[PDB]
Amino acid sequence: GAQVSSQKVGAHENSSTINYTTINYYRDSASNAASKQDFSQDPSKFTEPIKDVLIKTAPMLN
Amino acid sequence: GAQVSSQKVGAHENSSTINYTTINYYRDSASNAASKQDFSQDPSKFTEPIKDVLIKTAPMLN
Amino acid sequence: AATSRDALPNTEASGPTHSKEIPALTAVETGATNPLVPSDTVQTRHVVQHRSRSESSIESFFARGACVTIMTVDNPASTTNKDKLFAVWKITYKDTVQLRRKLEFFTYSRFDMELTFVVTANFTETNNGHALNQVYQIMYVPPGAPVPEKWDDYTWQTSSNPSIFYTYGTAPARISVPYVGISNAYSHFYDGFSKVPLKDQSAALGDSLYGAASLNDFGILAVRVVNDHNPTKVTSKIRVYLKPKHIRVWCPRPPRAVAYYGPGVDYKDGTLTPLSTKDLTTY
Amino acid sequence: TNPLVPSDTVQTRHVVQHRSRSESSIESFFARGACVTIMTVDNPASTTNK
Amino acid sequence: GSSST
Amino acid sequence: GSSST
Amino acid sequence: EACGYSDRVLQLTLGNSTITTQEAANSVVAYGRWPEYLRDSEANPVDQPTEPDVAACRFYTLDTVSWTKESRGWWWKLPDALRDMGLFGQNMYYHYLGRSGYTVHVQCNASKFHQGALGVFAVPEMCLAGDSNTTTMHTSYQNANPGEKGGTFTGTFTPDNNQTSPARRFCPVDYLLGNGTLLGNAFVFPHQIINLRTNNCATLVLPYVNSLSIDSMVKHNNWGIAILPLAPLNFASESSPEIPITLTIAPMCCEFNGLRNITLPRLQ
Amino acid sequence: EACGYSDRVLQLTLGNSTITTQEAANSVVAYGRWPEYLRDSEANPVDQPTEPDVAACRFYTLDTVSWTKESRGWWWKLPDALRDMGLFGQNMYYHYLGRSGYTVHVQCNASKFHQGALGVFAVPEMCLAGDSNTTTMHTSYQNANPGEKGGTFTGTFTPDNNQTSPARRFCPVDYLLGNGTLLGNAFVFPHQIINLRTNNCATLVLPYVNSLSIDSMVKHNNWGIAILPLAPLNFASESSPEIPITLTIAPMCCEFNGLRNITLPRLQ
Amino acid sequence: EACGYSDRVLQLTLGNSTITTQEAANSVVAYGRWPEYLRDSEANPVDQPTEPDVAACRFYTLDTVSWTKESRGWWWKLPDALRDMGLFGQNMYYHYLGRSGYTVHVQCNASKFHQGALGVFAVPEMCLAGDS
Amino acid sequence: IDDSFTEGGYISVFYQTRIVVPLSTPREMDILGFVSACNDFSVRLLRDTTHIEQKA
Ligand SMILES: CCOC(=O)c1ccc(OCCCCC2CCN(c3ccc(C)nn3)CC2)cc1
Ligand SMILES: *C(=O)CCCCCCCCCCCCC
Ligand SMILES: *C(=O)CCCCCCCCCCCCC
Repeated sequence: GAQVSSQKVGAHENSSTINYTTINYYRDSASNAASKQDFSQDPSKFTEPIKDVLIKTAPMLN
Repeated sequence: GAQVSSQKVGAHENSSTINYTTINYYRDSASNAASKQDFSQDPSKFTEPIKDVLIKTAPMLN
Repeated sequence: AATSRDALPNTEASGPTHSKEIPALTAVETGATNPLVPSDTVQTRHVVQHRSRSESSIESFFARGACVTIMTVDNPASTTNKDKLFAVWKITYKDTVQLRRKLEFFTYSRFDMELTFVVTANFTETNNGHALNQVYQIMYVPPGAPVPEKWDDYTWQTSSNPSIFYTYGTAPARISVPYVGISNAYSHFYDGFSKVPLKDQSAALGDSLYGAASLNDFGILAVRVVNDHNPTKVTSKIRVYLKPKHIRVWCPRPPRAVAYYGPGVDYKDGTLTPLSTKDLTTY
Repeated sequence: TNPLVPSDTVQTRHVVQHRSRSESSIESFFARGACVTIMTVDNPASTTNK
Repeated sequence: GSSST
Repeated sequence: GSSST
Repeated sequence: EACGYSDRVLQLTLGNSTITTQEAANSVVAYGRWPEYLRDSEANPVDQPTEPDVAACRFYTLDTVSWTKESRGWWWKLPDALRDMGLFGQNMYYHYLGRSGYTVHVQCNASKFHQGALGVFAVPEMCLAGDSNTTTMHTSYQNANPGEKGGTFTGTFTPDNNQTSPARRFCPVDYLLGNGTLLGNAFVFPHQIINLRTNNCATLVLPYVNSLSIDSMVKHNNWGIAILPLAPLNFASESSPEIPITLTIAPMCCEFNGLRNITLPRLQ
Repeated sequence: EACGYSDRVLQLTLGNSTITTQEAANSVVAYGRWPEYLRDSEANPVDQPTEPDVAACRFYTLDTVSWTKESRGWWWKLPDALRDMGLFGQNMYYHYLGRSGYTVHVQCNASKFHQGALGVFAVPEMCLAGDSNTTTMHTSYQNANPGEKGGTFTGTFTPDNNQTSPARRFCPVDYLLGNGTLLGNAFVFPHQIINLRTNNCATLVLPYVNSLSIDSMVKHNNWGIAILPLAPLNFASESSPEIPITLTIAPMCCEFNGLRNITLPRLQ
Repeated sequence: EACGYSDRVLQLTLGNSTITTQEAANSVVAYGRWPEYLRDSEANPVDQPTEPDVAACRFYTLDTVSWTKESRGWWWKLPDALRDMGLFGQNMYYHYLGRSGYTVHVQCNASKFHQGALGVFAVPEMCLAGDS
Repeated sequence: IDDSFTEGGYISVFYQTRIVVPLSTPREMDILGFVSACNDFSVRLLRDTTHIEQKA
């Protein structure tokens, strides 16, 4: 049941992907650590909530 | 001898089944943890212990 | 498919322009923010971007244990006229300001909770006696259950309530809690009441606090020293650290700009002027 | 006991149920350490009469 | 080896 | 066994 | 469109009501979510819902307010503003539970020689601050719920000192959005600006937002409408100009559960 | 059914309401027509109808009346009897037009030692006769529409002689069905009989009947419920026996057109 | 049944005894388990058992009690109530060990003008409280 | 627990018509009431009860 994932390697030694291993010891998900394998979304629902889609090169009002 | 099972995942991270691993270290079953992989049964032996099977839409007495 | 730790967009090279396309002009009345990048208004070179928004992800922003309360308990001599002090704390993130402000960037949230307990003790009197190592009981009392009245009454049996027995001097205690809300998300703000004042009914009867939902939401932590009274009195404090893990948040809000005044959005006279003097034409 | 559900006596909508009886299983109900006794022992001076 | 479930 | 990622 | 169509000219029709506008600045759909009915997968009360459709999901016009150089701002809460509005209100008070989305249309016309800009904000859970420095969370239900009439913002926090007969009302200071946060950041909330040189109106389509799929509309307001002058009204040279602001709101996709006898609230 | 089912035992469920009966005498569907919504082919107002469904199509129980040896009979008009009944009444008064069918359930239990038979009649257009021998067609709207309370029949026509302040009300003589026709023939109308040795109740399902597809429910009643003792109440040897009659009615397939402000009638 | 059968009318026959009833409210099988003999897989004493069959598995009628407005309730224990009942009792007292299931039939008729409701309960291990 | 935020409502019983007896019959009688849960019922967050205790 081991989970193996990639580390995003910052400062490299003078020493190819580096991995780390994770095993969950408990039945309840709440006991689990934070994965940090998170997603990003587009800001549109906040930055552009207008009914008619905007084209930046075009006049906002027309 | 490792046992691997699914966690019923409640609150999800912004991050597919999640598993956990179990290994028994002792010869005696009494030493084992609680699996919590339990079953449910129908309440009938308590709620409906009557010899003649009841149909809820029909008159209980006839 | 965009990961938090993915690099941001590259800057593309941009040349001169003499066009009917007008990116710089817009109308904020619409409610939208103009999605411009430097190449829209200036000549740019090609840059291969390596920066990432990994540390500003909602997990990462909250992935730290914050102090939410300090509990005081003690273990006095048997002969004293004052009762042995056990502590009772109603669980909340609102007794301290720092984590509260970070959570209040959002209207609603869902998360699993990690609680870490740091326990310290000291001698109270300029005495010379001593005490043996203390064990602490941290009992969670959910709304409904019997709250302890005495450091040693029957409630501390904990047949059904979760309890931690902490040995002084060992690594700080830690547990996890699931999302336990009776709603689909925790409400950081509740613009309402828990009661409807009915015409027919007494004014006093339909009254409730503004913004307050369940009069007891999550119960309390009750803490005590399990050791019997020593001749030398020892006082102990339990600091509680809360970390929201596996967190999700909804509906962004402006941060608190004036000092907090209680559990609600109320502000106190005299704390309302956050901004400093700076002149319009002064760098 | 009459095995009725709301749709037998009132007009109902379709609800997709997500609740579970996981925490009221016999294991789960008892899966907690309860205090059953308190024992007292001591270690006195050699010289005491008790 | 691994008894899965 | 090993769930890789 | 080459055949004449424009972002400034709109027609909205709900039930037996139609709104036209020739000077709009597009319209906002809050958080990009159009109103919807409660899905079976997210459902919670098991009884057959009441869905009034055209009888309630139509445009109700609330009392017109007046914008002047002294005006600090105005606020309304939803569903509260609509509690006495025809069959929407009736359905609201006969059921324990209800949910609803809204189309909010703010109306303010003036002339090519006037100036001023109104910020129109839709706030989820708009908890406002009270008038007391001795007790907290103590605003009475009556004061918290002005109905159609709404409430106003103030430029100055002035604490209720009557400890024996407390006023028990809000004291919403405008630059602090009446809740302790700075107004310049209120733009993270769904909004539009009525800038008189650009547009006569603001139109906001609001989804039902809550931490629950359905709730008590009588105990709880889901949205707050806050209208504040970002730039003060001005005209030609007149020391005391005035122009009206009319608010028209339509419930959308509203459904109700838990039918019983009508709730008769103590509103005074 | 060999597995127990019977014509005497019924369960009716509409909205959040259920009626049970263990002593029924089957049930009547008037003119063999079950209630239906207005079809597009027969439609006339073009606006989207309001259809309240479970909020109005449910069982409303009107005030219980009392049957005695002096009782000549009782009458009700529909929709009038239901005008103050919850959301049905509200929808009725907010719209110019409305149509509706009904399930009528008359309730009267007694004991194996009582006797008596109630004739329960559903009359389309039950125009009743007035109290005047000097003027005709002159019963006031207030008197013609008793609401929930209903009206009663009399064994004797007694003319209003007050020519200066006329009573302007009905004077419905029982053997003439209050309209000039003989009661023994009222059985050509949809009906049931509550004969106390046989049944505790009567159940009539009524279609919308009219010469129009939809009409003004406030100006016009479509059905009249008339309950008369065909055989007088009797018990053991008691000179003055009494047993209650309870009336429960449900609107069915009701729809409303022409929404505007609420009608506030002069009912006194 | 269309050919007359009903939940109210029953006939029970055990050994040389038959009970009839025309006003029953069905019958209860406790915990859904009908009585059975001890299986070899669950057996424990190794000696050949005595099984009296019809000589003991028959209907014994105990003394009739009287229900009045003062009546608070009645209780019995099994096998104790049957200890002096014919060959069941004899077999019970000659052997160290014994097991048995039971059909309990409580009888109480009155008239269409009487009222009252008796709760009849079968309790496993009915330990009662003492007077001290 | 009793809490207005999670209040469940009101159960009430009424006479629709009335109880009718003949002569020689008791004019007063009892009804008994029972409660149980439907199959969609669940409970969570195990806690200690206030319905039993041990002073000393
Ligand atoms: C009133 C404002 O604050 C909140 O809305 C709010 C919302 C969520 C927050 O989470 C609290 C949830 C509490 C759940 C409790 C359940 C279990 N807990 C335990 C369990 C065992 C032990 C030994 N100690 N504590 C402690 C936490 C805290 C506050
Ligand atoms: C999947 O996990 C199969 C391989 C397991 C490798 C050894 C795991 C190390 C010990 C974990 C013990 C279980 C934790 C309760
Ligand atoms: C099945 O278990 C085969 C794989 C074993 C993996 C390593 C186990 C971790 C160490 C357990 C030691 C034994 C406990 C007494």
